[PDB]
Amino acid sequence: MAIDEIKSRGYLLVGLSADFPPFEFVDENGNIVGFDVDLAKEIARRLGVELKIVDMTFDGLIPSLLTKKIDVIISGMTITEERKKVVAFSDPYFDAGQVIVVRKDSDFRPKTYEDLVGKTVAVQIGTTGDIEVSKYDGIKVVRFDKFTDAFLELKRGRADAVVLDSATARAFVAKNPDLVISSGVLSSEQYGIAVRKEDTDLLEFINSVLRELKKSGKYDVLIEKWFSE
Ligand SMILES: NC(=[NH2+])NCCC[C@H](N)C(=O)O
Repeated sequence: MAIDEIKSRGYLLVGLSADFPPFEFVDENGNIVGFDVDLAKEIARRLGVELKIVDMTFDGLIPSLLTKKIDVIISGMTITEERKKVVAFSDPYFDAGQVIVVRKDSDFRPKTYEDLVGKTVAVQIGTTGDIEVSKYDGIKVVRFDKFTDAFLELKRGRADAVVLDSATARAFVAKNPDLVISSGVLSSEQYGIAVRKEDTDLLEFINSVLRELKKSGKYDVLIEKWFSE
């Protein structure tokens, strides 16, 4: 069983892409930290095992999970019907939606995806933001592995906008006063922890930890920890 494999090796293998503050990011000490890293530590601790974070490209997470290189994905991942075809998700643990970020020193203030037609828009490959902008034939989409590359591209004027999730948009804009979020929230997404569909033992265990975190007040402590910059 899944729990048995974890306990046999002595550590939980968690996949994520650490370019997504405040969920998983590289801090001033060069350490991977964040809200999701803390969720990962709670799950591992409650299993009686150590934690191993496996950092990788975002679009590699699902295939890493299906190919059994990781036990679980905790990486700011939106629950979607398409992804539910191939993995299972925990109870939702956060709400977000896509927003559009542009340079402040420009007249351009897009409010919808249709406002991006005729523009060049940077996205992280494989995300819900990529999926949505990709629907609009007149958007010139530039896809990146890391949001740090997408913001560099935006800041230097090579792209007109970046489309990404609300909370991480706000985290990036807080550090970049040359940027602004021009749109409201364009989707209604929830984050989930992804596990293989056959690993219902692990899934149930993760749901129990989530429910306990909320009941105990520790979830609100974690929110305060990561959303009070
Ligand atoms: N750690 C990350 N880069 N996460 C990107 C998540 C973006 C979006 N919520 C999605 O599931 O597509």
